[PDB]
Amino acid sequence: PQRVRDYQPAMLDELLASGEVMWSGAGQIGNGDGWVAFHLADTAPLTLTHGAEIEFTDTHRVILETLGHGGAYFFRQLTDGTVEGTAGQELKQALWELIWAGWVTGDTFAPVRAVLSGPRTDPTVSGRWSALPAAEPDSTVRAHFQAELLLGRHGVLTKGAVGAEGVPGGFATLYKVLSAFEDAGRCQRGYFVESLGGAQFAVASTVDRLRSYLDNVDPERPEYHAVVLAATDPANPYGAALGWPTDSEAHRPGRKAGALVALVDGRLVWFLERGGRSLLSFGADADAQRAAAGALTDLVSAGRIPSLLVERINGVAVLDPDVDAERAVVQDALLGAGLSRTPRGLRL
Amino acid sequence: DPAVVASTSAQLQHLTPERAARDAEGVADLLRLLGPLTEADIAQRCTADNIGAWLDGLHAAKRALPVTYAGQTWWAAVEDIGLLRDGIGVPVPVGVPAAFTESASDPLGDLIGRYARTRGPFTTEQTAARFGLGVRVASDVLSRMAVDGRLIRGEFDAQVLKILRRRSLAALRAQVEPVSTDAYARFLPSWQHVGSTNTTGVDGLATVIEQLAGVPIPASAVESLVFPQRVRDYQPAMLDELLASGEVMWSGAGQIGNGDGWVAFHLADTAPLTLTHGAEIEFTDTHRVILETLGHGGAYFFRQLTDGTVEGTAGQELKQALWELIWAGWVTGDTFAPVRAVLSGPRTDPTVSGRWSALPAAEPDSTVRAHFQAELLLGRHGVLTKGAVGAEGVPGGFATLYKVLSAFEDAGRCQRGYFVESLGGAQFAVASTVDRLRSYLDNVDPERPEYHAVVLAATDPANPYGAALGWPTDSEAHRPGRKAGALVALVDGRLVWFLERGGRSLLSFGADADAQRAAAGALTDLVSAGRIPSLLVERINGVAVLDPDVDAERAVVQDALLGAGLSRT
Repeated sequence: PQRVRDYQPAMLDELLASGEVMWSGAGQIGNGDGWVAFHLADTAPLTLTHGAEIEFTDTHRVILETLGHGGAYFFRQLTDGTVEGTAGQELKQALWELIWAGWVTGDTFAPVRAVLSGPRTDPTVSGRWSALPAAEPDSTVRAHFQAELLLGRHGVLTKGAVGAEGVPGGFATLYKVLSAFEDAGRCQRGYFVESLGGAQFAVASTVDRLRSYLDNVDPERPEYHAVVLAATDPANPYGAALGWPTDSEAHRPGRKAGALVALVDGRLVWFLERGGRSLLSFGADADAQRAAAGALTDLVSAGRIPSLLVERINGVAVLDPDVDAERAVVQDALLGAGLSRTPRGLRL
Repeated sequence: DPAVVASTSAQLQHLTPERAARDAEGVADLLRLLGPLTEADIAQRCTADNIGAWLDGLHAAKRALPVTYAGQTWWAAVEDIGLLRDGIGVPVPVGVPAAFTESASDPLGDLIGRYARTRGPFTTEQTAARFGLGVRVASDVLSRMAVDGRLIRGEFDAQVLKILRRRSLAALRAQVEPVSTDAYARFLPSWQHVGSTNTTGVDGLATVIEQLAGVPIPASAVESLVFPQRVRDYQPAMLDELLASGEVMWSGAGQIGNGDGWVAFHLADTAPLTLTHGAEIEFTDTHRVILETLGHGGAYFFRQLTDGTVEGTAGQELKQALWELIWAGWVTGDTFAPVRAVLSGPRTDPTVSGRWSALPAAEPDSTVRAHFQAELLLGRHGVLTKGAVGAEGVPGGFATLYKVLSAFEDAGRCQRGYFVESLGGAQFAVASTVDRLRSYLDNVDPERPEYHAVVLAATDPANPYGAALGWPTDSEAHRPGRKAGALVALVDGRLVWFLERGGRSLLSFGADADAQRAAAGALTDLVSAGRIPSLLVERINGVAVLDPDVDAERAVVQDALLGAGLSRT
């Protein structure tokens, strides 16, 4: 909903059913949270990964061997004469374990919208469940497509982003294949971003676009554009290419699920951790926190994120008389943006 | 009082021309409600002549089963046969998943209780005679459950006792039976369009404001709790369309704090009547200035009031000098953007945006004002009562109002009957609505409640409590009232909860079983739609237990907050 100015969830299921995209989740988190990976249907076998390995009990084999030589099925037609009473709960728990490993795929995004809704016909398993096309075996073609895709996703492909991204053979194999590109000419092969200090292949056209945004040599007041981002969506250079600012010698943030990095004017001022309850101001500067706070407030008020009423910092969490300067600016910022103060120390 | 006993017992027993099973499935309900019955007894309850076919078809469909426990054969519903099996009766051999449980708390006693729930006066030996094991067992259960109030020694049926006591009352006086208090509190909301889907659009809101003319509502409650519930699809532009069109005209009356205030919408056709008088505060010079230029004028923007400078403390002192006049009730904005801003608090300049018009002169107190007020009051409440006149401001008190209402009754525009049970005894209303009031009447059946929760702001006129009914108990320190920003949640006529503010205490007041689930659900629906200005919080909940440990009274309250979700606890 951030990069598609108007997004009503019924806009997504319109694609999934049409047959142009494939969801194929491929990683499980806790309970009721996963790693989904939207592929395109034209070239699905390329961007897909090999199926994970699991225990493979017998009921799993029952779910397969029927989806295998067939197109797709409903939940009920997976097996015969089993009701939701006793065999259902074992069949379902066998299913949602088979999908997070990545062997079956819903024909729409309706179930996962529910498995997040928390335990409260059943909505958890509704649409048609299809066996998933086997990922293309690693070859030269897979390599070229992955390299071109990465170049399309990131602006300037670095040694960093290939690290956070999961590609076989490490950055060493890409540099071998991208050199073949640079020879043919589809890539610039210029030192574009300085601190990366490597070989950023990028593309001929992107550099012309990248050369803008270059800070003007004369002094000027900053623009203060605040853009809040989920800590693990590819439009987040930190943790992948730029690396984190080295602060809080022991306590370190990362690309954890559910965390928020709120970077304004490129530099990251804050970091939320696990939905509130931790704020990680990194070398704050006054009136920049104002912009990030405005960002967070418009976000919570638009409803994209569950409200944050729980706040702490590194160790100075709430009303410490030992109050520091760096903890002060955070407070003066959050109160000014209108965020509530001292509703309670805890929450059940 | 013997005569009315036969009639009610007839109605209880589903043994009248009305209330007679007229279909095949219709009897099964009658059978599970009245308990097992002999077929010949079913025949006189049904409207058909041949009842054997219905029963045997039901049995083949396994909806009701034959029974032969006593000499006479009877027909119990399959839901009771699994329980009746604990008695002398024998269950069916064929597998029936309805008989998953065989023994209840006490099966042989409970069937006696349901038996008495339908009958009136009865004798102990008669209970066992129709269906009973031993006479000693009969006198046991009677002295049993005496603490539970079941089977009180009414004449020889505790819930029936109250019904007959009521109905036997108002037999000497030629009056129909009064309506229950809970029924009235179920009636007053829908009598003002709350939850109704008829009312919508601009016409709907011009209908609502009609009957809510005189009352003052907190500015934060308006258009968040009181209007968006009546008008099914409320958009804050609509109320701006009325106000600008010259059709209604808000006029504040007293402020509660820095932000919120009382704002009381008048209809424009008859404003001079439902207008109160000025607040009679002390007047400095700048106030005389504002009231001068607005004196002979129709409206003026903020700037034109004090030609000169309006910026800085020279003019900013005039802003605060004006927003003092408005809350007093002398000037009103030609729209509802200012008051929409005042409640928003600080971060041109809003809060003086629209035109500011002097207010039409309040009608000098007279008979025609008394007449109009006595007319209007009957529109807001179903049945005017000596109570409601109290909580509402009336410049003559109930004493002088009651007099002109007598002229109304003698003219024939209102019936002086005794309509609601608990209340004073000289309440009355218009004739047409009494019919509507006669619905919602609790039928004399052991029926399970509907659990249709509803949530109102405490100052909302739809809240009967404190107006006519009166607060049910102040047995301890914490007292509830009609303070601003307080919510009153009520599943049926009786209220279960109360909130003092979005984060303040909560009153478990009723402590009823399983009703708190629906009430918490309704609170959740409001919070989700965004109606409540905040998300709900409760720290001082209960008696101010604060939930450090579990108490016996609160037991279900927490588990209910888990039921809705306790988005904050």
